Amino acid sequence: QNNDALSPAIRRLLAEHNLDASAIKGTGVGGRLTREDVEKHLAKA
Repeated sequence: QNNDALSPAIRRLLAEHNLDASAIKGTGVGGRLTREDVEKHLAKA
């Protein structure tokens, strides 16, 4: 029913910047994490 909030690309990206999706908010289909949320989280970090 509810797909995984973490995506393959987002995971690699997150691990790259030592970030965690937990700190990032997902605005995808159902509230999942998106490249926009990851890149945005770093823009302020």
